[PDB]
Amino acid sequence: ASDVTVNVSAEKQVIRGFGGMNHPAWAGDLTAAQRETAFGNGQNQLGFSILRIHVDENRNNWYKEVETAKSAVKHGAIVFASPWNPPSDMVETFNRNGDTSAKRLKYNKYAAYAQHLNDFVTFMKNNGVNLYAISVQNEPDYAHEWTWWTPQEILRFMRENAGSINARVIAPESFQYLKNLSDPILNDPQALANMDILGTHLYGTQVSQFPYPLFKQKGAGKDLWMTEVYYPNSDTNSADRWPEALDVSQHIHNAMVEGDFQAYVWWYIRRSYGPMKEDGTISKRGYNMAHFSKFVRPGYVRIDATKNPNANVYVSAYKGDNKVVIVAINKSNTGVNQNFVLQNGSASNVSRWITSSSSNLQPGTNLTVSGNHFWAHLPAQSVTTFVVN
Ligand SMILES: O=C(O)[C@H]1O[C@H](O)[C@H](O)[C@@H](O)[C@@H]1O
Ligand SMILES: N[C@H](Cc1c[nH]c[nH+]1)C(=O)O
Repeated sequence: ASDVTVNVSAEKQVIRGFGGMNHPAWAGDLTAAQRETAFGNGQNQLGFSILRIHVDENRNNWYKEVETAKSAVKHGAIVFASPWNPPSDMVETFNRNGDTSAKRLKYNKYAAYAQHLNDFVTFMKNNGVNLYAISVQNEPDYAHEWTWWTPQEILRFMRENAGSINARVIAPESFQYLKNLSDPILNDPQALANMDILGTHLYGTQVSQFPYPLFKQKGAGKDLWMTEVYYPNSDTNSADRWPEALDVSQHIHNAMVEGDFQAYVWWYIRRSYGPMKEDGTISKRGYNMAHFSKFVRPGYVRIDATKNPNANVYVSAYKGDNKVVIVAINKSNTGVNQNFVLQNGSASNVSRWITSSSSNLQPGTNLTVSGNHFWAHLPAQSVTTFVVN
């Protein structure tokens, strides 16, 4: 096999959190019990530390977001918001390559759109939810069923109107991390100054497209968030399939390590293909997320670790709060013995949780670190989260 070397001193991105979407209008609100399951970090709870909500088109609907958002804040979660459409009175039809049903924001309602976003921020404040951030537009480059924005229109808004929104601003939320939508923001000093978080989705995105050299070059002091996805699919009642659900944790691993993302946010929280089943229990996909969310808390910084030490073995590591967390995924049908070497860190005890066939985030045997390393076995088709004290 191999060593896995974990360098406690080689710091990467600061983690903001993991979570999912709540959408009362389309999916139905979480119940009081489901809120606890979603945002508490006790036994059989997801420990989600981010909640995404939508900015409704009609401002009389806004009240519907309050209850679940207050519950998230109550649990320590940050809340952010994404809009699908501006209010109808701000929307026009136009000719987007032959298509004439296509909708966009009216060139004279940009200021009015910003004010609508600001008013939503103020509304949530008054109901006791300090929004961490707000998005310009969800998926402006795949808006068949909502509102299109071109790179240049996005640019104009970012230069001109984003500065007026009294919160952190997320842009542009491309459906597939298409760099063309985000490149103009990065190359423009004024629009860049009004961007606080570069947000993206990863639908159809290949792992070779996860990295972003231009962001590394220009995005100093800016966050990078993965604001929506489901993976590997939305097949009905798929959320317990094993070993398929193990793809979720592999996906998060890739976003963390290849994409350097600071937030990872699933689509609908409760859903037959989601982290939480319609009966209110955590699915195998949910336990794959929990292997991060419950242990990599906000403020933790990713650290360097041998990322692929064996065929089908994937490792990422994080530190925070006198702990080092290691997430080790085995996608093979062979159990592997792994030696974990800790550089620049003293440690004694290691606890662990395993998800595998017939076990959900279930405690394994404690291990001892002696001479800066410890051996541990990674079962076939499993994800283990180690916590090093
Ligand atoms: O992880 C496990 O269960 C076991 O496998 C490792 O290979 C290690 O050598 C053992 O000491 C440990 O108890
Ligand atoms: N508490 C810090 C790291 C941290 C954890 N959570 C936020 N910050 C430390 O290790 O001293």
